[PDB]
Amino acid sequence: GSPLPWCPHLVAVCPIPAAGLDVTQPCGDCGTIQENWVCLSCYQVYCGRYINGHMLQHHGNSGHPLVLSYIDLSAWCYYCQAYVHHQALLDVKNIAHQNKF
Ligand SMILES: O=C(O)CCc1nc2ccccc2nc1OCc1ccccn1
Ligand SMILES: [Zn+2]
Ligand SMILES: [Zn+2]
Ligand SMILES: [Zn+2]
Repeated sequence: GSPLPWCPHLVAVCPIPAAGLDVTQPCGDCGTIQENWVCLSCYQVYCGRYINGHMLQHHGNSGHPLVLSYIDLSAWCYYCQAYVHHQALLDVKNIAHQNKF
């Protein structure tokens, strides 16, 4: 198995844009449609580590901790190096779910 039930970076999760989420939004750097994530601090979208690693780059240059997968709606913390699930993430996950499915 399960994600962590809490992490010390949940405090950095910011309010969801009224625009909502677009789970088909491409990577802001390379334009790939594959394995994208959305940053739960600034809501920029960048690709996963198995494509071009742009979300990892975003974490490195911003320090933003938590990102949500447009594949499976899991949330990853780059500081804790673990998946995290908590009530503080349910609204953003559900918005993504509604857009995706
Ligand atoms: O891709 C990112 O930038 C962050 C998420 C993530 N981090 C990793 C770090 C080291 C090894 C494998 C990883 N695999 C990762 O995500 C895999 C994945 C892909 C799709 C849905 C859920 N999880
Ligand atoms: Zn990319
Ligand atoms: Zn960010
Ligand atoms: Zn964390």
